[PDB]
Amino acid sequence: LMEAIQKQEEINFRLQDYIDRIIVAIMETNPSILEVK
Amino acid sequence: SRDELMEAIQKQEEINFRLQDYIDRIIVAIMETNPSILEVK
Amino acid sequence: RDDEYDYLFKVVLIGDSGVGKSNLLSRFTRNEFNLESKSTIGVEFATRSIQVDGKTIKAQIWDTAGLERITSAYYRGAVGALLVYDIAKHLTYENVERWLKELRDHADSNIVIMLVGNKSDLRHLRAVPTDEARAFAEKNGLSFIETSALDSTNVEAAFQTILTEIYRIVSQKQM
Amino acid sequence: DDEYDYLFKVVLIGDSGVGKSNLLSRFTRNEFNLESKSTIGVEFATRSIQVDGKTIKAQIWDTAGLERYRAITSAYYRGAVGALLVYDIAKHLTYENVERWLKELRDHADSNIVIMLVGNKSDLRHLRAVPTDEARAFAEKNGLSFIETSALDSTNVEAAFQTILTEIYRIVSQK
Amino acid sequence: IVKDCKEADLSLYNEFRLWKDEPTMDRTCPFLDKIYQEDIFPCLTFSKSELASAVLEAVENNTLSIEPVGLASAVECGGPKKCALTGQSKSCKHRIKLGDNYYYISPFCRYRITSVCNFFTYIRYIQQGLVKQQDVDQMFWEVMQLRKEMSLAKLGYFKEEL
Amino acid sequence: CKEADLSLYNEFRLWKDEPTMDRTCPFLDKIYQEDIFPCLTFSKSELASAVLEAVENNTLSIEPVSAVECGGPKKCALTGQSKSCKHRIKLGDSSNYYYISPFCRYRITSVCNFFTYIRYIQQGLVKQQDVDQMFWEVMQLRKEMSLAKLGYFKE
Ligand SMILES: Nc1nc2c(ncn2[C@@H]2O[C@H](COP(=O)(O)OP(=O)(O)NP(=O)(O)O)[C@@H](O)[C@H]2O)c(=O)[nH]1
Ligand SMILES: Nc1nc2c(ncn2[C@@H]2O[C@H](COP(=O)(O)OP(=O)(O)NP(=O)(O)O)[C@@H](O)[C@H]2O)c(=O)[nH]1
Ligand SMILES: [Mg+2]
Ligand SMILES: [Mg+2]
Repeated sequence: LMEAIQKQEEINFRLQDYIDRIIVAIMETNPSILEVK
Repeated sequence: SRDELMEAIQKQEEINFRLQDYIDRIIVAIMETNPSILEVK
Repeated sequence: RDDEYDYLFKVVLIGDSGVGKSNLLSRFTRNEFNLESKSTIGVEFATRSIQVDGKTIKAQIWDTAGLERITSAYYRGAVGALLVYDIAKHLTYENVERWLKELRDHADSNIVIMLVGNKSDLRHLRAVPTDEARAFAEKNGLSFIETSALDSTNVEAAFQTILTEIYRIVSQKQM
Repeated sequence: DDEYDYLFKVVLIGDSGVGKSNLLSRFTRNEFNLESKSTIGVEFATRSIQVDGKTIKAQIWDTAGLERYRAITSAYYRGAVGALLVYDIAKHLTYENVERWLKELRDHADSNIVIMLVGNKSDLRHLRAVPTDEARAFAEKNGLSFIETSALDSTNVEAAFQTILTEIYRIVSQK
Repeated sequence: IVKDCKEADLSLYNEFRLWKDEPTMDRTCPFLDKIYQEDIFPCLTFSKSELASAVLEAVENNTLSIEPVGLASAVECGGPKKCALTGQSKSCKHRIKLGDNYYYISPFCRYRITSVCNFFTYIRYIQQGLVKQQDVDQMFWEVMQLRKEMSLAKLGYFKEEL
Repeated sequence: CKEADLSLYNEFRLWKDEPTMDRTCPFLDKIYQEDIFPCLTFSKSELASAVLEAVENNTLSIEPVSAVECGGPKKCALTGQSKSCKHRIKLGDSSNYYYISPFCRYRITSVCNFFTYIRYIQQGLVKQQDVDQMFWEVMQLRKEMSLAKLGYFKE
């Protein structure tokens, strides 16, 4: 049960390192993607 | 350790959930316009 | 009715997590405030056009998570920055010094910096007397303003100001 | 040089953990990772090959093996002229699901899409759950090419792509 | 060992959820009367009785404001060593404003007053709500926390930032 | 609970630092003598010694499912027993399926599992596992063989 929190915190580490890398690239070419409005 | 076992995984799984839904949505957009982004190289 | 623009200015929001950056953004762009809003994931920007000296200025307001540790890309091309703290959390103000370092490191010089100034709506909770900050603002070469995204006070004014000051600086270098 | 005569988009599909991501890494950059974690988002890497004197640029798309459904299958399969349907020789369930993937293809991807069945992790010979005969048999009756690969020891990874690519070449060549 | 738990007093909850469905700032409703007598009034009981009920008016109108004062003339207004509400002499790091003159205030007094102000702020957030993604249950337990705080200040248990 | 035998722990920790598949090194000798050899001991010794070679060489393979020694669904090739055999063994290039009892299957896969993990380390290839984690995996691998050695198996 306590081993579950160690692995899902490791998932955040993996998910976020992904979002960062992808965001960097998106800006390096077509940042229009990142518009909200 | 007590009832604090279920509150750490409850909020952190919900965060992962939103993180993933974000990743899907932008990936779709990325594919809809400039998919060159998703190359490894 | 125009849809076309004379100038395109990129302005970035920075500051400790929870000072209200995202709401400053939403309030300015779509006049919406969310009391229960969650932490901002990834990077976004929204746009709005305004009139300054007869010319239409298209503002590109970028937002991201205040907790930081992709910064280079974020500040790039930014001609303006809103450095935000929580009037009611002295700690987010203490960190204003830390944010200026990241600013004067990864962002272009000549960048207009405005100090905000947020959650002015909580009157009984104020930890940062206006003067202590306003002084800090003038001595470090920052404009300064106090806003509440919650009650709408000065949010519009804050953007209108930093935008015209960016207009003024770019028109004059053009002269 | 960087020119190519044909550009073929080939997608990797199959149950999570059958080794799609490593088939990709082995073929495109001749690298294998024993410890690799699950694939987030969507990627593709390219490699050019010679087929009938003409230069063929292969665009190998890879994605999270966990599917049956969300949100972006339409785009992933779009323009795919080839598909590597992968299972784990040592986990029978992944072979069991092969039919479901053929369904997935028969729904969201173009017909005439060349499909090859792999066939992977052949290096574990004591763990084999899927006798080759049965797989080869299933493939032929269902109009599929078939091969067994190991991304770990490199066996047939090369041959596998070379095959699906030249067979895609011929169909594009005839018309 | 003993564990800390929570369960709603059905009386308070039903009294509340009824109020939630038709919110009012009216002092005389069932919801606020209880809360006024049990929490608000006791919190704002001070030596200078003229000024005390005066602060209450400021709080109800959200015209009250509190600034810190990094270190004119009157017995009122207080000073760094003397509180305006209670006559005690202690270092006052905060200053109160009823409306656009400054009155000096002790840290104990501040906690009592802000504790009340937070209640009014959430009560007001709900009327003009502005409260969307929080179910009524969570809202209720928010109100209890607000009450716990006032109830603690009521009895002389407060918090100081240092 | 579990606690590392320092004697074994040091031996392994050194071996990991300069990995060898040599049957004669201290690390492997001990395990061969104590685990592998006894695990791969069968009644019909001719096929048995062939199996040992296939495992070391990774040419042996095990699949689920008119020759005499091959055995059949009711008879095991390695041990002379009559039991229902749901798996068949194939040695390198040989093309012959020998039926194997569920008891035998456990003993062989236990050994094949030890070797395939060791091989992963020698060409490692294991980058994310602490030295301690790696050690206890070897202990686990040895524990299995130690049970299979004695006739305690899983199906
Ligand atoms: N009282 C009050 N609360 C405010 C104000 N502006 C924002 N908040 C609240 O402050 C909290 C944080 O707001 P948010 O805009 O999400 O902060 P943030 O700067 O976006 N955080 P992050 O940088 O991590 O995205 C929210 O609960 C929001 O409603 C304001 O002017 N007054
Ligand atoms: N023995 C062996 N292991 C392999 C082989 N290919 C992959 N693996 C292992 O099994 C796992 C497969 O990982 P991966 O290639 O990411 O599979 P996947 O298809 O990408 N899964 P996902 O779709 O979820 O990303 C990895 O731990 C890898 O080390 C192979 O040919 N042989
Ligand atoms: Mg934000
Ligand atoms: Mg993958």
